[PDB]
Amino acid sequence: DIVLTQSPKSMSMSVGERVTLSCKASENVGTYVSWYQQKPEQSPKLLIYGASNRYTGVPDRFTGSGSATDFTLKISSVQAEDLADYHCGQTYSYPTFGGGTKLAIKRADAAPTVSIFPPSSEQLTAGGASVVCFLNNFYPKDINVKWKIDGSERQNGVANSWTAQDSADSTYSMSSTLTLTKDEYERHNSYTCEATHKTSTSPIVKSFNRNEC
Amino acid sequence: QVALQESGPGLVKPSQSLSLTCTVTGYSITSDYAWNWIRQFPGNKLEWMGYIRNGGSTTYNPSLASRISITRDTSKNQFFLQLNSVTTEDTATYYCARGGTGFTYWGAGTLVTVSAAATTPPSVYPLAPGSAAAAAAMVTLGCLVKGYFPEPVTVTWNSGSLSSGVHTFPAVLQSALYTLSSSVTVPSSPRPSATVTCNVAHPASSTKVDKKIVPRDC
Amino acid sequence: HQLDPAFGANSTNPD
Repeated sequence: DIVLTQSPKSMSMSVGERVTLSCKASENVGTYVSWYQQKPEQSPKLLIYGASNRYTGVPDRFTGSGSATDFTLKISSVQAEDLADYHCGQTYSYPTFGGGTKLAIKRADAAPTVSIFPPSSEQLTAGGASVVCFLNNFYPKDINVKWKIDGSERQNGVANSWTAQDSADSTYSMSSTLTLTKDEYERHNSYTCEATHKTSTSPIVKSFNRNEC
Repeated sequence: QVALQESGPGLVKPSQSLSLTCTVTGYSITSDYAWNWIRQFPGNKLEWMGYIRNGGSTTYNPSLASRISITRDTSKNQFFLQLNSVTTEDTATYYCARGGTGFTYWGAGTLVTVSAAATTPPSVYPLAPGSAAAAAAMVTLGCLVKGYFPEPVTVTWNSGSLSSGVHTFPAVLQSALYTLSSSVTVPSSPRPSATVTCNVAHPASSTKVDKKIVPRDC
Repeated sequence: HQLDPAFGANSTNPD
């Protein structure tokens, strides 16, 4: 059932660079291959149809060649705005899509900006208690956050979430949330969050003591 | 121009039958073109489910062919999708789209969740800093929207005035429900004078909350 | 030709 295959599952690229993705058909699809662009929380957008034809409003920096089986897509100069997943699909037999190539932008190192928040008053009354901690605007994506209530490491109850790249500056932002029962929160003192990024020889550690008004 | 817009159930139990509805504006669905239903699973994966042709013929995906039915209402200018025996693997976000020279006009896409769970509104908690009158000339306030089912929720800051210095983090499922948070950064000057407020909306439950960020004691 | 096979009663994977 005509399988299509996109190559670089993912790529990092500077600006002005020459990108080149690749899509492959399993059995001759002719020239009925089209490229779509999917940005964060947006519907795909047609880019090239007919294997070689650009659409409307689609900037020149996007061009496609290819025929029966081997298809490709180029970007003369990658711009910050060119951040998104790129799919392809054949419209010959039954429409089947590729696997999508997620393309991210290569910027320079940037250390996160951490900020830990104490669990809100009402939430305690509500029974629970969450210590939040934001790691904002850093790069590269690789970061390791470690919670330590009263010196000891807590790996149970933590929930991490990250954001998609860019944000007009091509950086990321993580968030860790340690969730305890009130009692337990009420029988400990220092609540520290310890991010260990590569733009820092030692780790950045924010903290707060359950005893300071 | 062509403006597709799908609507319908958000969360439905298993073994049940799903039923979306795509309504199109600015082109009769009876004069030329293929009218499709495409679904996007969590992450990256797209799956063309099938289409209703101009004449009103149908071509389904050889795999969902035994379970789906795509019919239309030529007078209301809407075609509808019907997915029977919904397994939990079927949860994804659905789109209706125009098809001629590739897929051209896609709809906003409505997310559908197949869970045995129940709709539970969110608990929104305000995250204020505890340490004097901030740190530097920049203050980061935040907001924790926890325990709600199902996705999604929409958060904004001060009705949209605070449009920059905002970060909304993807939800993660905590057992049978989700948790989301969102930070916002502003200068220390318009922090306690001006008043900032996170406003959350959990459509599926019709709950709309406006929580305020008050400075913690001191 | 423009990508009209899968639609106008035309192509469809064999078997």
